[PDB]
This record gives sequence, C-alpha cells and structure tokens, in this order.
Amino acid sequence: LIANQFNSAIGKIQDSLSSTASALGKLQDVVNQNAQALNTLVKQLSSNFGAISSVLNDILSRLDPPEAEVQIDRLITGRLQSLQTYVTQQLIRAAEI
Amino acid sequence: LVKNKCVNFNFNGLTGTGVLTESNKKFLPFQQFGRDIADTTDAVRDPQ
Ligand SMILES: *[C@@H]1O[C@H](CO)[C@@H](O[C@@H]2O[C@H](CO)[C@@H](O[C@@H]3O[C@H](CO[C@H]4O[C@H](CO)[C@@H](O)[C@H](O)[C@@H]4O)[C@@H](O)[C@H](O)[C@@H]3O)[C@H](O)[C@H]2NC(C)=O)[C@H](O)[C@H]1NC(C)=O
Ligand SMILES: *[C@@H]1O[C@H](CO)[C@@H](O[C@@H]2O[C@H](CO)[C@@H](O)[C@H](O)[C@H]2NC(C)=O)[C@H](O)[C@H]1NC(C)=O
Repeated sequence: LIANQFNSAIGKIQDSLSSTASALGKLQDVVNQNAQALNTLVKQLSSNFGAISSVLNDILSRLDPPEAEVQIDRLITGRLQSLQTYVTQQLIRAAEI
Repeated sequence: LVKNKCVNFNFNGLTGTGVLTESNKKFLPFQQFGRDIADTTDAVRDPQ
C-alpha cells in the first residue's frame, strides 16, 4: 500500500509540473529581474543628461577640443551614476540570492 | 568599402568603428539606418 501511494504521488508531481507552468515563479522572477536591470542599464546610454547629443562621436566630430569637455563631462557624470546605481542594486540582489 | 574587416567608417557624417558585412535586412526605401535597443546604428545604406 505504501509503495502504491508513493508511486501515485510521484506521478501526480510529474503531471502537475507538466501542466502548470507557473510552478517555477521563484526562478523565473530572478531571471526577469536580472534581464530588466541590464535592459535599463543599456537604455541609459540613449540619454543626453544635458549634453547636446547622447552619442559621443557626434560630440567629438562636431565641436572643438576646448569645448568638448563640457558635453563630455555631462555624459560621464550621468553614465557614472547610472553604473553605480546598477552595481549597488546588483550587490543587494546578490546578497539575497 | 572593404568588407569583413575592422574599419573606421564615415557615412554622411555618421562615423564609427566596426566590421561591415553584407546584410539580409530587407528594409524598404527612404529608410537608411537600423537601430538596436541602445539606439546606435546596426545596419546602414551605402550612399553610392
Ligand atoms: C487507508 O487508505 C487507503 C487509501 O488511501 C486504503 O487503500 C485502499 O483500500 C481499498 C481496498 O484495498 C481500495 O480503495 C477502493 O477500493 C475499491 C474496491 O477495491 C477494488 O478495486 C481496487 C481498484 O481496482 C483494487 O485495488 C482492489 O483490490 C479491489 O479489486 C475501488 O473501487 C476504489 O476505486 C478504491 O480504490 C484501494 O485498493 C486501496 N488503495 C490503494 C492505493 O491500495 C486503505 O484500505 C486504508 N486503510 C484502512 C485500514 O482502511
Ligand atoms: C556617383 O554616385 C552615383 C550614384 O547613383 C553612381 O552612379 C551609379 O550608382 C549606382 C547605384 O547608386 C551604381 O550602379 C553605380 O555606382 C553607378 N552606376 C554605374 C553604371 O556605374 C556613380 O557611379 C558615382 N560616381 C562614380 C565615379 O562612380
């Protein structure tokens, strides 16, 4: 009797995992959170942060050396704070994991 | 244009460095560029 109950329980586990996909929300949430963090990190590159243009070769090709540093400084500060925000949140999430 | 080698390319002021390869992106006329998520050119149309 115990052997039969155990076998039936294993079969029901197999059927439950086959049917219901949401069972692995705990793992899927981690994957989604990491992908979302990287998506935002990448999307930050398309932001001016106040400079004339969010692409660095246009600033380098358009403006003179004595003037480029203002725009480049704005971009560097913006991207640096973005990268620090990403790293800090990754450190916290890694502590949880 | 030399293909399949790292080059510094300049198409109508659009500059960059990369490997230029023949492409299967079937984009319709009056379109020139392509774009990725980060809004940096991924495919481009030869002016000549
Ligand atoms: C503790 O609980 C167990 C289940 O949780 C009980 O085991 C079940 O006990 C009876 C007889 O052993 C059966 O339960 C029903 O039985 C009727 C008639 O039995 C006939 O058909 C079954 C199925 O083909 C067959 O195995 C039997 O030998 C008979 O030919 C069935 O029509 C019902 O569908 C239902 O199965 C089960 O056979 C049995 N279950 C298991 C998994 O073996 C157990 O009796 C309980 N303990 C006490 C002390 O009552
Ligand atoms: C100057 O550019 C024109 C662009 O039309 C060239 O003329 C033709 O362009 C088509 C596609 O743009 C290509 O078939 C060839 O590049 C040109 N046709 C032929 C039959 O050669 C033109 O050739 C360019 N100038 C030079 C000196 O090549």
